[PDB]
Amino acid sequence: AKTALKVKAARKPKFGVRAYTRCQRCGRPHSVYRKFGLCRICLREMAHAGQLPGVTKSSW
Amino acid sequence: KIRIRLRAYDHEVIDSSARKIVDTVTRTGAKVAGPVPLPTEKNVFCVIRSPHKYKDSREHFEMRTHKRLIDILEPTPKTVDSLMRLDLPAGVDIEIKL
Amino acid sequence: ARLIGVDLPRDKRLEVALTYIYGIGRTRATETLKATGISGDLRVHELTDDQLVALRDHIEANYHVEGDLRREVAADIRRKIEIGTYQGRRHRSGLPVRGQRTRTNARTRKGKRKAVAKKKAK
Amino acid sequence: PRSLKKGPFVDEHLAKKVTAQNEAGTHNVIKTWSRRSMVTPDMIGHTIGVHDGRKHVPVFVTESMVGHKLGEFAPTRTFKGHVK
Amino acid sequence: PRKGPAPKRPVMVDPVYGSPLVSQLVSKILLDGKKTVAQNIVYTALEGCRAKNNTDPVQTLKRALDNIKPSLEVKSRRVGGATYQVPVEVKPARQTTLAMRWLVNFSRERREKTMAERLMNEILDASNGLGASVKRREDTHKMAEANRAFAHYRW
Amino acid sequence: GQKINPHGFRLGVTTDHKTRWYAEKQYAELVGEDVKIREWLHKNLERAGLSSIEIERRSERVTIFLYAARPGIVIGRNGAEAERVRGELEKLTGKQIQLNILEVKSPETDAQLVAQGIAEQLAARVAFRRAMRKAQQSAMNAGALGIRIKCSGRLGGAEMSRSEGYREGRVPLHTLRADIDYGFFEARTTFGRIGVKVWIYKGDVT
RNA sequence: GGUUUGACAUGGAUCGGGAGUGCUCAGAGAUGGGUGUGCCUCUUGGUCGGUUCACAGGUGGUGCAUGGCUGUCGUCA
RNA sequence: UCAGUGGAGACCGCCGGGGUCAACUCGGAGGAAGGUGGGGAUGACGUCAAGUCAUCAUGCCCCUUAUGUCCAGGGCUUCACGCAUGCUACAAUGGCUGGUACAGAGAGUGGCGAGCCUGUGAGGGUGAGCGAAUCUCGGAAAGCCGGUCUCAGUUCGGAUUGGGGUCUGCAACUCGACCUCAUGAAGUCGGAGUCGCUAGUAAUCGCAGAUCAGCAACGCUGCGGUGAAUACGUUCCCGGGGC
Ligand SMILES: CON(C)Cc1ccc(O)c2c1C[C@H]1C[C@H]3[C@H](N(C)C)C(O)=C(C(N)=O)C(=O)[C@@]3(O)C(O)=C1C2=O
Ligand SMILES: [Mg+2]
Ligand SMILES: [Mg+2]
Ligand SMILES: [Mg+2]
Ligand SMILES: [Mg+2]
Ligand SMILES: [Mg+2]
Ligand SMILES: [Mg+2]
Ligand SMILES: [Mg+2]
Ligand SMILES: [Mg+2]
Ligand SMILES: [Mg+2]
Ligand SMILES: [Zn+2]
Repeated sequence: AKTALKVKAARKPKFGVRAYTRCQRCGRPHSVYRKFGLCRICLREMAHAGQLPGVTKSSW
Repeated sequence: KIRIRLRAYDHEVIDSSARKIVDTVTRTGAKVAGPVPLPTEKNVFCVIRSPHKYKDSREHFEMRTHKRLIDILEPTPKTVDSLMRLDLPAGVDIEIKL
Repeated sequence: ARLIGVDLPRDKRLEVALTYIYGIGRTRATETLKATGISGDLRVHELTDDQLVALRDHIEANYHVEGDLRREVAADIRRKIEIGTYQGRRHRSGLPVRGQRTRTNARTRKGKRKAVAKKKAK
Repeated sequence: PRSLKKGPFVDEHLAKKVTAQNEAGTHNVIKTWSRRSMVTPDMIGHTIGVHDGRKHVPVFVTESMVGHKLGEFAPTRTFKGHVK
Repeated sequence: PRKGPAPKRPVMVDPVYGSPLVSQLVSKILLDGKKTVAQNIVYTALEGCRAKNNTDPVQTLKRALDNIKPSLEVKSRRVGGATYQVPVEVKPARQTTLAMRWLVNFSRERREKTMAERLMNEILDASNGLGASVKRREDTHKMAEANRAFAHYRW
Repeated sequence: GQKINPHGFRLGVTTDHKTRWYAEKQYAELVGEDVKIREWLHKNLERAGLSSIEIERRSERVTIFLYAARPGIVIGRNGAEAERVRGELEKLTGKQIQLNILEVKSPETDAQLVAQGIAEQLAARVAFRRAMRKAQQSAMNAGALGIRIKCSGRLGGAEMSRSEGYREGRVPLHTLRADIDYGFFEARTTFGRIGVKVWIYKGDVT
């Protein structure tokens, strides 16, 4: 994402309702999980690389 | 009396930690209820595999939290000091309810 | 000409013959019956004039019905038109007023599909 | 619509401008971007230039406007018809 | 399929009348996965049958099924530049299936109000020898007889 | 294009997670600091050669295992560089960092360092075929049961992109009990960057 | 409608002690003006300021310059 | 019983036939399960200069008091139309109404909220309990049973439109969901053509989660409830495999 957008999201919003999430590794604004920050792609790649404890592929 | 909750992501380290706790308290007398397994928390995440325009192929992940419970029937303040001072693996946490 | 301006259809239960009146729905008819103390499960053709006019009096006293409510609704729409709100402009255009989408269907307001010729590919 | 117990929402600068206009003579056009605000009787008889995205279109507020938002009278999209 | 004849699920018997025929009838009605609704319909129809005639409802259902059972039916064939209607004999299982399907479909098509004794009326009419099901059986047999000249194409 | 990450595929089955901590109200922020730590270490310790960064936490105390081929760069002179990197780590995180640096016994057998070296040679403009053959030969001299290297990109500074690969021995990617070490790096050239992937079949594990 | 080393980085210099903020005013807001509060070491740091100097910034172009990731033929043999 | 750790169990292993034998194959016994038991993960060498410079990264080119950057308002929600994926239907195997059974998998501290009071209701006011196999979401719905409607463009259908509201939010005009009152549109089973499915499947019935202040979610990913018909066969249609 754009650096200005990332810093604006990081800073406290004017009105509480105006805040949003952003991928904390990636800056992506779509599909950001509250449990661990990050995003769709960041989750997939980091879970594959094994930096997320407890997270493994599910094949039930 | 005296609750010990163990939570981790790997049941091997959960079992090893529970065995270490029970063998420690016993080495300090204190007879203690066996490690009873609680249901494992099972969080599921579905993720679009591709970075773009490919929604029908997805990848699923789980974060399984394994929980065990220990009761320290015998008060045994010596075991209290032992259980507060011993060292446990980083992956597993401990919760002591007095 | 049974009720105010509408004839209740014979051989039909009173609780729905009341809903046959404009301005009266299911719950409005049910209230009306409970207020008038009249059963709702008897057919209309067994209706004495005294209870019929009692029901008429209750409806007329409590409820805007038939021509009155129709004129009120038309007046409301005309007032929207003449004030020129967004809803009024949509009303004049004959297009959905409550923020419905108009790209794909909007059909119950746009009428039947008057398909138009478009550009032809090669 | 807005909850009744929260009262009407007037954007708190439109209110002050219309009050100043009332105090110093109800003759001026009040330029605002507050499509967000609620028409109130205290501004009846004023003329307000409501922003519509690219221009402050003027509306002369009458008695019947009161139960509406300022932005209802400043259309934002222009259609004019398909073809010609 | 290519591999071979797939196994058939065994047919259970009706607890009440003790006949696999009624179970097949309810499984053929069996709309929307509502077994209880379907067999309520079927039991109501059979009881109406025993009401209107003293004979056993399972026996009258059997008689209707024999009156609707087709013996041979024609299938499309792609020999040459024109399609043929080759008559083929029908096995007992296939003909019972066809009779049940026709019974249920024409019961659904009947003009009476409720499905239960639409099916009851259709069953009685078929057992007597009348109705849309019997008419369709006769029509299919008639068309098989008309196209009987292609009985030598059987493989 | 359609192959799974071997490490993620075997995660939990044969290989293990690089981070070992438990937290259920801070999970995201600990993940964020871990990302910061890993990015900082990778960006500032390319010269040492990083096999893996392993993070543990006990209570507001972080422990970093740095598996490096040549920890001489990390330790500097008498631990001066180790102290400075630790201090930068407290500056970055705000927590007590205990940093320890470990060797890799067979850098020629660890895939990540193999990709490191191949990408370094490609950046230094060595013929890719010669580099891949050298890495393959060194891996089998060490005693790996199977090598597979693939370099994709504008190989040799060309215009079209190629996907040149080498392999011999056995690399059963589909076998879960198979211990397969996977490494990847990017050679930063004057012509974009080359992706170098390395699979090394260490052996079979239970 | 504002802004121009910039909304955000990193480094040298140079003038510094507050930065940062509470309440108010003007403004659609950005922002600007008030008013209150005002560094910790130390005689040479943390932190900010400008003036610059380097520089940043771009969801601007090319997926036919690429890496990565994915679809797909195809669970096909 | 269940929870969750570690074991056992299925291997054509046994019996008989076929199979020159041999691989296999058929039948049987034992058994929870028999010939791969069901499902998932796993996608070979490569193809399509297939998609992504907009997740990230990056070669070169371009912008630099503007193609940077901040803000308010607007737009991404337009509407003569066309296509596509769905949802609700067209009713009686149904609608309405009272009573009454049986789940699984999940979520929760700015959260899940019981109970009581208040309101027709959305909700409001108080407010325990629970970081949760404990407390809450919670009611499962279909179904069964009683009553009722009686084939009616309807007591089907719930579009649209008028009124009165609630909640979230700085703020619901453009452009939110929901409640209530009224309104009651097309629709009578859908042309040529076309789609899914071989069993706990299709069909249907509800439930939960992600994102999320709220929500246009009927979407998506899961979960269980009820639960079929049919497969003679490879001639034909589509895709593919060996020679
Ligand atoms: C136009 O520039 N010159 C003439 C050649 C060209 C040059 C550079 C490019 O980058 C592409 C192309 C051709 C297009 C054609 C595209 C098209 N598609 C958009 C429908 C298509 O018909 C298919 C297909 N059905 O397979 C493709 O292959 C396609 O997608 C593709 O890859 C393309 C490219 O990007
Ligand atoms: Mg938001
Ligand atoms: Mg391409
Ligand atoms: Mg393109
Ligand atoms: Mg396999
Ligand atoms: Mg292309
Ligand atoms: Mg770019
Ligand atoms: Mg859109
Ligand atoms: Mg929890
Ligand atoms: Mg199949
Ligand atoms: Zn990301």
